[PDB]
Amino acid sequence: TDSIVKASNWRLVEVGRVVLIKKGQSAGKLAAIVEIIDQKKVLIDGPKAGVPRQAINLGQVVLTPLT
Amino acid sequence: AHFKEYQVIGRRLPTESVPEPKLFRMRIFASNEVIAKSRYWYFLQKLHKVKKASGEIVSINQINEAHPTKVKNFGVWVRYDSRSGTHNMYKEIRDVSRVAAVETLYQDMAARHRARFRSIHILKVAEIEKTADVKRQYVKQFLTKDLKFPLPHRVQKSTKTFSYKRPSTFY
Amino acid sequence: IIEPSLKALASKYNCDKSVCRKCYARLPPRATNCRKRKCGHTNQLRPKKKLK
Amino acid sequence: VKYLYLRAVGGELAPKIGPLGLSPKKVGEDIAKATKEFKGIKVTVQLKIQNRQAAASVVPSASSLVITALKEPPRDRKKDKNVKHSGNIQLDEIIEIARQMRDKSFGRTLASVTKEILGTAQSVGCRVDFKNPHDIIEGINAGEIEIP
Amino acid sequence: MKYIQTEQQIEVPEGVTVSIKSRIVKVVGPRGTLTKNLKHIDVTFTKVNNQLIKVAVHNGGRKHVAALRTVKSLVDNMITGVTKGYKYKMRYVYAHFPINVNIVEKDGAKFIEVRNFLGDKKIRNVPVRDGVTIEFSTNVKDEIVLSGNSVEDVSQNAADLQQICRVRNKDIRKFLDGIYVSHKGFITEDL
Amino acid sequence: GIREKKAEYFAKLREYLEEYKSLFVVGVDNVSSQQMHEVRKELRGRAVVLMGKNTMVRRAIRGFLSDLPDFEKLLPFVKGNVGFVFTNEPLTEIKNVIVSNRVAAGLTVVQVYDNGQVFPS
RNA sequence: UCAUCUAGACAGCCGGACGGUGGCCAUGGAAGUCGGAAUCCGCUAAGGAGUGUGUAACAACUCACCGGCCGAAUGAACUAG
Ligand SMILES: [Zn+2]
Repeated sequence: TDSIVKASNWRLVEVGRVVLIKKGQSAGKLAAIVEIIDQKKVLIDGPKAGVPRQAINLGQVVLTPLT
Repeated sequence: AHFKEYQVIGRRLPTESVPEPKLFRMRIFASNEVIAKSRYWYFLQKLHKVKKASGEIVSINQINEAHPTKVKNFGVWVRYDSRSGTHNMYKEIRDVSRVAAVETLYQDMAARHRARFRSIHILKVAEIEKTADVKRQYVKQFLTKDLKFPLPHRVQKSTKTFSYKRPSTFY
Repeated sequence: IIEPSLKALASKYNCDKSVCRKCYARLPPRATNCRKRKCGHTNQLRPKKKLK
Repeated sequence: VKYLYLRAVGGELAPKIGPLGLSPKKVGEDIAKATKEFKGIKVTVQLKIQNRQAAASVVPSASSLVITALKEPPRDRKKDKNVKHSGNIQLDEIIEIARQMRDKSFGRTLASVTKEILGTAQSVGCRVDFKNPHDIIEGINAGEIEIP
Repeated sequence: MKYIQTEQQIEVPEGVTVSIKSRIVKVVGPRGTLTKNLKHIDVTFTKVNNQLIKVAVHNGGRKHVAALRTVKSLVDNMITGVTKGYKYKMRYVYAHFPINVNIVEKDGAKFIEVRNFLGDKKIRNVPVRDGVTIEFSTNVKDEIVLSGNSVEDVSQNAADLQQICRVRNKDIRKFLDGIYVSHKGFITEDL
Repeated sequence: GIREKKAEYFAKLREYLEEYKSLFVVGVDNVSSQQMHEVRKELRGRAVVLMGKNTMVRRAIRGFLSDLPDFEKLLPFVKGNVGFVFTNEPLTEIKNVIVSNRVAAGLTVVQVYDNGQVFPS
């Protein structure tokens, strides 16, 4: 037989990851993560939906499965 | 509070024996103009023989960040007073602007050394223009090629006091 | 007399230890701090007193 | 067949070594004194070769001994056991001669090096009228040919 | 300091198969099988190429990345224990009274009994954990061998047999009597 | 300081490669310093013996790779404890001396590089 | 605050750890290791006129130094939450 593990992948944060702004002034639009500041916050930009380029805490966005 | 950076330029009051004093300039992180001018006179009383009654302030101008959407690494040199003595520290912060970097610096010193705003002196803050001059591991960790990491254990705060299913912490 | 090798093997567990000066704990011979909480993990250690 | 080496002040334990070889202590001492004659006043390494009947004594060359001999020394009784600090003239030729005498025995690295080592051996001797021993050895290339 | 990614590797030989659902590890090899619950340690496993498995922790503290190398060593010990096995040799040490060790059966449970340790009338019985086989070795005087797959079970049984022979109310640097483990290794050592 | 000593090593090695066409790679195991010293003295006239950290040497050869390209072939052989003998004498005479001297209970010549050609010998 | 560091660092194994020279005084002896001073060369990749064990003195063993494996940060002293 062959070795079996449960992979348990989830939604890595990196550049090009599409996120949905959960709360704030945008509050429901899509953005793309441009760069990673630190463990808790990232620089995003949402230029089609009208989200200005900004640094934002990761607790205010939800990561989508889109990359 | 939420900090802003100002340049404050001042001088001594002109006398007949010496008109045109030398117009000293300093960069202050402060909440507003009043606190900025107070900190300016505080550091000039630490440096030169002048005080507010004997001098005047010729200009105060807010300096906002040149590229507020570039991610920088800043090295910050700081004096602080502990409970037994005075120490110098160098901390470096990866952040998007100078005022936010010194805000996280003030939070970091208050959290890790119980140092207050009255005890912290900001010697200087400067952007590190080149990588591999970064000397701290906690910021050198985020400079690697294709940095990616997951966020385990998602907790979603609820609006209702009762939930009708067992929640999941998948992200 | 036991045997020389067997005395060495028994003394490995009984005699080649260290003693904490504060709480008398029997410690590994290459240890630097005591493993006990009551002495505060002190580094005051001495060798266990041999015969002869 | 058997060689025994001892450092002996001249003019003279020895018995303990002699008993193994079954050789009279007095006979050995006389032979040694005979050899060390050159400078019994100073300690020196003596080689005794045993033929299973008798032991032949020779003085093996030693840098310290040769250097001490080179420094001119008034004979000392040693009853005084004084410090007897040794002060010496430059004796550049003597040291070069000593290096040549060593003849790179025991593989000294170079003829010049053998001399430099000989100079170092004069930790005890002043080895110069006005200089630290071998201080100028690096500075001056003179006498490199002489050592060879 | 919140190390955001630390990661260890375990090598899987040709004979074994490792099955990891949530944090329950099952290792199956030639000598048998072993299992381990690891739901207390909070890591993540990832099979790379059916002979390599990476174990990782993200955003971990100092204690947490210590536990990562600990759990790597535990699962690697399990793999090498089901491939090569584990063998502990212990020696009997006495001055005057010879230690007489046998195997008895109260209600079919394979007890190891120890008689005449320093001449006492008390009989010391240590139970035997399952999966551990005990052989009184020939051709070396006064030597007992405990073998098995689980290093935990074998070394714990050896330690129980060592601790059951402790001397009371005497200078133990002079009264060195006991049963002490002299060798730890594999059943198929130098394979 | 450390780098300065290191820089000198790089330079001398380059000079040695240029100076002698014949190169002998010698592996030393359990050879005493005294044993080594005697060998050096015997071969002082016709041979140069160089000992160095391998990591240091490999970088040097790569650094000097543009000139003397054939020396690149020596790099696979450099792995393991090694010493470099640079000699005017073409081959056997040097080899015979190295193996014979100081065998006690042991120098061995692992490979020979001469004129861009490698010989197992 | 000092140092080391992909020209290979710190742990762990393995190998060498040498000659002048038993350096000079002093001792019944003390040869790196009872002490007093000096503490320098050669060969070096590297090895102290010695870090300990060590013998009457030796001999012997180990060190701090350099090397193969390892490939990346680590050691000492100090400060304060
Ligand atoms: Zn204690």
